[PDB]
Amino acid sequence: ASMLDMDDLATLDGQNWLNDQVINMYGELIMDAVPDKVHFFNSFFHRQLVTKGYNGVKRWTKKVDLFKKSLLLIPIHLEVHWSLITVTLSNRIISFYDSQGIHFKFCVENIRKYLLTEAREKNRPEFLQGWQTAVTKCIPQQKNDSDCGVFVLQYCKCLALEQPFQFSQEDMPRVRKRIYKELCECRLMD
Amino acid sequence: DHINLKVAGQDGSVVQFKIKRHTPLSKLMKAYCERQGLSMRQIRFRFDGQPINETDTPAQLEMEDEDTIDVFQQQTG
Repeated sequence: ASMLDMDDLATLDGQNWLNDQVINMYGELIMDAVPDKVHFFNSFFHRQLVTKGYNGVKRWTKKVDLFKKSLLLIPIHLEVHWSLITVTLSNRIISFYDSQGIHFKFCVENIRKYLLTEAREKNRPEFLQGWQTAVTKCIPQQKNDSDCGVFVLQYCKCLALEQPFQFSQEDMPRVRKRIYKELCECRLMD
Repeated sequence: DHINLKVAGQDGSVVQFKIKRHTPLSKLMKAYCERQGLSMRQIRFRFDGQPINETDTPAQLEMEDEDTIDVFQQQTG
């Protein structure tokens, strides 16, 4: 983990839209803090897997045994929007979280194909079957049109540290400020 | 001790470079920007999905001959 330019940090400011440097850097912080349990794919992983297939992301897990982890977090970027896919390995459930009710199950199948492929190459027979889609659950939704990135990062923190979603729209200003300081310190300030 | 490196963009473009495995990659990143008209605060250089720092070398990133560097764009949402 490392430090961001001041203008990337500024995307947390006010009601500005989070960009990829904030998303990816906080992901780094999150798995810096629980590295045996969580693997965080960066926000470019999905586009690359979609426009260039398993051969375009093959080498990104060169140093990771995905299947020893408990939780994979995969931030999804949709034009103007941040969303989140999670893979819980213990029970082979792929989930899709979004703070504006958007349903994109069309892309969790790309993920499923990805996981079955990776399992084949990493000689992991216990993961060549069994993947489920998650039964959708009530998670905190946003009431403005700018906090999707902030919601996605807070879902990641909560899932990573195994906390409940104990937050709502009115906490977002404080969370933007917490994420900002955590980023300046390169550590999660629980 | 030169090495060949490809720099692949979101537009499908590909550009080749010779660089010594122990020079820092900042000269390739700045070369690639000037040549393509790109603003370097709007693009991101990544090798095997990992970010590349200005000071990083092909050697300490463990690159080999003809390896590929991907360039991505700012995302907001």
